[PDB]
Amino acid sequence: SHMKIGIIFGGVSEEHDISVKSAREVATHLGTGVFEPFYLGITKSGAWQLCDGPGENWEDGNCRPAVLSPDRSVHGLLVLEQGKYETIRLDLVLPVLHGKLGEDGAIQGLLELSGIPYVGCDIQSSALCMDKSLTYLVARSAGIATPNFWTVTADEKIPTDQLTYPVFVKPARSGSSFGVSKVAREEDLQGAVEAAREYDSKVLIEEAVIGTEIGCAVMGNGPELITGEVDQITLESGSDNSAVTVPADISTTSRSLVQDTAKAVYRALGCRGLSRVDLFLTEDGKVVLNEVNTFPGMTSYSRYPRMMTAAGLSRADVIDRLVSLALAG
Amino acid sequence: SHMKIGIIFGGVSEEHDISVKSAREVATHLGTGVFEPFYLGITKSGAWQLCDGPGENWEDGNCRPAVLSPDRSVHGLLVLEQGKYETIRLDLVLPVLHGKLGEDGAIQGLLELSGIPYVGCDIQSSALCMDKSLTYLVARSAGIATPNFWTVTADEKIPTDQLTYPVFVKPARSGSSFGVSKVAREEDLQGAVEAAREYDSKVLIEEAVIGTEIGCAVMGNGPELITGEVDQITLSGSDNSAVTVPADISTTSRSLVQDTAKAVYRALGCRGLSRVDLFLTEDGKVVLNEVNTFPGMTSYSRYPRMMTAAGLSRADVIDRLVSLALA
Ligand SMILES: Nc1ncnc2c1ncn2[C@@H]1O[C@H](COP(=O)(O)OP(=O)(O)OP(=O)(O)O)[C@@H](O)[C@H]1O
Ligand SMILES: Nc1ncnc2c1ncn2[C@@H]1O[C@H](COP(=O)(O)OP(=O)(O)OP(=O)(O)O)[C@@H](O)[C@H]1O
Ligand SMILES: [Mg+2]
Ligand SMILES: [Mg+2]
Ligand SMILES: [Mg+2]
Ligand SMILES: [Mg+2]
Repeated sequence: SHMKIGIIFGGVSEEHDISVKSAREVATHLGTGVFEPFYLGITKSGAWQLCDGPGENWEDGNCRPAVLSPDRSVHGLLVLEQGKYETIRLDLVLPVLHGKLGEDGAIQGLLELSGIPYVGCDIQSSALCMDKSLTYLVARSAGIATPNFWTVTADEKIPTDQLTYPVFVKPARSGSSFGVSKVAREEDLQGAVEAAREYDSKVLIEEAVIGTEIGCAVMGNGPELITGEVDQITLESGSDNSAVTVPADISTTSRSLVQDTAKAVYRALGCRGLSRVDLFLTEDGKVVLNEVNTFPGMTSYSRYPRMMTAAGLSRADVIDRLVSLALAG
Repeated sequence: SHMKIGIIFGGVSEEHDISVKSAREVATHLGTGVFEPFYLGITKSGAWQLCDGPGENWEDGNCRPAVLSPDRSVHGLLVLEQGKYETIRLDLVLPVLHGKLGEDGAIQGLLELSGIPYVGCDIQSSALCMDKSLTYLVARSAGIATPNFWTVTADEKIPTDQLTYPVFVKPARSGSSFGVSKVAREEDLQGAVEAAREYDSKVLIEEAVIGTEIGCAVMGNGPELITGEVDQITLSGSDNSAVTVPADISTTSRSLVQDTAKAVYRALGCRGLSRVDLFLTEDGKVVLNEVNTFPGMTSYSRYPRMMTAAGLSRADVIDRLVSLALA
């Protein structure tokens, strides 16, 4: 038998396009005798189709309508062709989705309704990590540092009185740097909030961290975790598209700290399967949390892969391991 | 035209039976002129069926298999009969599910995908309220009092040294009192925890709060919220308990109960509705119990009782929740 694996991609998200790239990379790294892939692509209009494989513009490729069903008796997909339907039972879903509705908890809700095993984090962990201000809330409770931040929903005024520049303004729930601006003067503040609301009605205001931006790639369920090599940001497209150095030029102590911290958060946040912890390392040598990326970019240029690979885990290894982790109980 | 409102009930949850009762109540109260309902029962085994309506063993009568589709082009149901299928567009979904898969973000997950509007709390607040320990995390930040709690997952050893008795052991994510115990002695502790793991691998341990058990029903989107009369558990879970409405408390205790309940709903980003359970210590202070995101709606339920006391008919409550979904 092969394992029929469901590979979802695309999605009604600002990161749709990256998603396609990540799914395209996945597809080239599932070896021959093991998987029988089903490429479920969600269009930017939220339409579901089963296609020949991710890439562009696969919508214009051979495409059958179909959906992941929430019915357990199906434990898979319905294929919808002109009034007639078929059912394909999957063994496992791999949700290669970034951003809104993908790392939100949205698809992890439909999945849990399916009872089908899946890769990556929970509804909970996904919710906690997409709202950066809940992540900070959790990280603090585990004794982990975080920016100093304020939160502003549609109904609240911005607390300018209280602010010390420079400042980072961001949607509370976005990624790949959509909506993020760096304000330095009061007057440039309202516009920044505005831009950020194009992406979330709830807006985050952060007091700027000084330090090097470090990134750690985590894998595992529960307590048993491994990390990749620690990366470092060197020298509008978000971090994942940034020039990095691997491994980061930092103390061996610094490195373990960075890693232990990443795992400590991953654990506190209840993460599962994988995540990419983003961190700050100040000159005093102390560590601050940025973000927890629960289903990080997996593109040929993405950070997490680069990080696992440098630690001796091939892309096919990572997928192998994520797969077994998803079926782990 | 009537309003196509899909009414989902049942669910693969310990609270299945209570959801069917809640659906049966709602069903009596959507009057003849406005709604054209669609009763989507999810069986105890997780099968999805369109039936004649909630209650008894609905699973016995006339159910056609169908699912709510995550596909935005459909904006409703697909009906699966004989290898053939039809699509029914929905204006709105009312998810009358309680507990696991119904208050924990799973159903809203499918919903959020589908683009259809829906009654009640979103994925993020549903999750934050399902896990009682997360609820406390949030509440404390909002400057609201909670119990002294500890948490234990299968890997971790319960911290016997820290604890003080009495103490309460409970699934971190459950309701209707499934798996809740009041442990007396260290000896009886391990048994409870196993009791509660019948329901959730992460277990929650609380130091016992002392005071009147006070309930508050909330309604609204954003900051513009209203409340029912405050209820009090006259001294098989909470919802089924002997209660008194309104609670026999000071006018100021009352203003503070509502104010507190509303502030928590705000802080947790609740929407549509929620029932907030509280503790009123003899000192006049208030400590959080639980936020129930889509509480019992049965004839004997607390939320309904609280709202009709404030002059909102069960029909009035359905009507409001709906517009609130479409706002
Ligand atoms: N508080 C802060 N202090 C210093 N720099 C910040 C702060 N917040 C954001 N930044 C900077 O701007 C970027 C903001 O992206 P952040 O990770 O916060 O949100 P994001 O949308 O998840 O972006 P990404 O997914 O690409 O990491 C960071 O990479 C960092 O360069
Ligand atoms: N820390 C505590 N101190 C005192 N009593 C508690 C404590 N925790 C729980 N209880 C009591 O035991 C029951 C626990 O129910 P709790 O709200 O904790 O979980 P639940 O399963 O959601 O119950 P329900 O949804 O029916 O309210 C409550 O009725 C309350 O009386
Ligand atoms: Mg991100
Ligand atoms: Mg980042
Ligand atoms: Mg409950
Ligand atoms: Mg309660």
